[PDB]
Amino acid sequence: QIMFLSEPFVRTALVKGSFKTIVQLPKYVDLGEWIALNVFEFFTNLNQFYGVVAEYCTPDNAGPHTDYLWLDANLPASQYIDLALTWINNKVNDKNLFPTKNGLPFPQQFSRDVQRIMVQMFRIFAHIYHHHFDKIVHLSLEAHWNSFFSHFISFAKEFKIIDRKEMAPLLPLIESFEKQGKI
Amino acid sequence: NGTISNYMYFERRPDLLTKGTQDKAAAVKLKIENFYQSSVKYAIERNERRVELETELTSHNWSEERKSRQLSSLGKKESQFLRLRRTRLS
Ligand SMILES: [Zn+2]
Repeated sequence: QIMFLSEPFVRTALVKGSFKTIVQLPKYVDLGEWIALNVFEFFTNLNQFYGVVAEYCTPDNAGPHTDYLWLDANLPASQYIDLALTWINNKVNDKNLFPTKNGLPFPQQFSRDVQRIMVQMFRIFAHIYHHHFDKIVHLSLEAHWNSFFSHFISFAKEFKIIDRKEMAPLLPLIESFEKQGKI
Repeated sequence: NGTISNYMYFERRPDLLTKGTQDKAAAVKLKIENFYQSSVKYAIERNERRVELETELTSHNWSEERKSRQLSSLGKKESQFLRLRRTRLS
């Protein structure tokens, strides 16, 4: 059960530009503060984006051929997303990694966990695009969801937080977006 | 196969969409449009403040090390702005 986002629904509104201005690190701004704000922003909007399609994500876990798994060391699509969303919320509000006081800096773990937080958001991007994207089209949301992914992917390339390999399930879409998905 | 274009038609029906999902979808529309319109607005002002300070500093024939300290002083206050905007309970 895979669905086709390569049809004329490769229409992205809200993307007059290529996202270069709002993704590029602002000059003289601390690099940690820039990543920390955008990751929180991406999680907040992705959690809300998943909220509209959460009603129709019941058992049927991931996309075709590539099936993600939270079960190994020590689930259906609704289960692993709900746990991942809650987990990112705990880490994103964790003052250890995301301090809100002015003097406190980001720890050494910060760079690695940001890499861990981004990939889960991409994996949550996968199930919705692969299995719950045709309700996005019903709700006329393909304009906002396409631009949200292109912004997210442009953010992944710019700071190299996500490996090229990891984008394999949505790689044809990213290639199709080359004009809006950053070069 | 090859670079051939594909077009598809959809029922486009928001019917039988459990009411709340229809209302939730309208909320993300407003939030996303407000987010990206403000996101470009934040970045534009951020660049406008820096460039205006840079042209202002070369106007006084300052040493390059003095300009960088002033420009880095802005970036610190710019970084303070990002931490402040990140602090949220919404
Ligand atoms: Zn599902």
